[PDB]
Amino acid sequence: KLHLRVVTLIEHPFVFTREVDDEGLCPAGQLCLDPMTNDSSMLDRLFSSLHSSNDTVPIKFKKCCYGYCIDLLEQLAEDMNFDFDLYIVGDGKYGAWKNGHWTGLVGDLLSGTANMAVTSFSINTARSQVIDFTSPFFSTSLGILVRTRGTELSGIHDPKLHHPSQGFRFGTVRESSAEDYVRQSFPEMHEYMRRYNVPATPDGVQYLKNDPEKLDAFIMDKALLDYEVSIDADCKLLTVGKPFAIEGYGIGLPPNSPLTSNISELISQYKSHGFMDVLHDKWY
Ligand SMILES: [Br-]
Ligand SMILES: [Cl-]
Ligand SMILES: [Cl-]
Ligand SMILES: [Cl-]
Repeated sequence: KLHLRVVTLIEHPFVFTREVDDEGLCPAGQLCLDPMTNDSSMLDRLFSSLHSSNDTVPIKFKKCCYGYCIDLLEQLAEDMNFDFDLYIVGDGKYGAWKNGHWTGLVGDLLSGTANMAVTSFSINTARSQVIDFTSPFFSTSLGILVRTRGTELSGIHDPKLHHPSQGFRFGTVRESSAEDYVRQSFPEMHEYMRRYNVPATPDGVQYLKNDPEKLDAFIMDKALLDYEVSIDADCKLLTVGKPFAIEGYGIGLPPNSPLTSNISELISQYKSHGFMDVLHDKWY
């Protein structure tokens, strides 16, 4: 029985968090930590405490994690016969190459702080050079969220994005695969966006959707934007334009991990036996 430390990132509907219940448990999820650290020794120490009868973990660090990726992770743990500790990535980022290192989930895999990363994690070329990805369990285009009767765009090649009018505000999530795509394909656009990019997907959605409006368009994974559109009560949001930058979501492991093939096998079986469809129906 292997024991894996798993890093995740809260992104609806793939992973959500809520507080633990009265008896310190998670009847409909998995106990996780939200410790704001990338120090492997601190995590060891915290999970050691969490498992003991002398649990002195600050409550501010304890959460219940639930969602599509947590259901996936539980099934993998049962089929591969491993148990796991689960924590939320300290910097809240998926990961990018910045100032000579990798940040976010990619960084924790490369430092050995996490054994595996499970969330809506995009497989792209740059990350593929440094970490392993399993077979994908989901696929998504990038998308562009706007208000109804608001900004209209043809897709990522719209001149409004490339020769922006004064005060036209559009951004993406910092240190995501969407930022890496814009940075590598449209350097001048990437520069323009810097002042408008946001730390996390919910921030971009809030800035576009809520008043006072802070963004005119928000670019991020279409699967995530479509979820927000589907729960839009006032039906005042939409996604626009042609597809672009289609990527799979995969589980991340260190390069050349011996676990990758076994997890890929299971993901492929889950897909071919309708489990992905069940998870999609459950969470979307
Ligand atoms: Br729960
Ligand atoms: Cl897929
Ligand atoms: Cl209307
Ligand atoms: Cl940030």
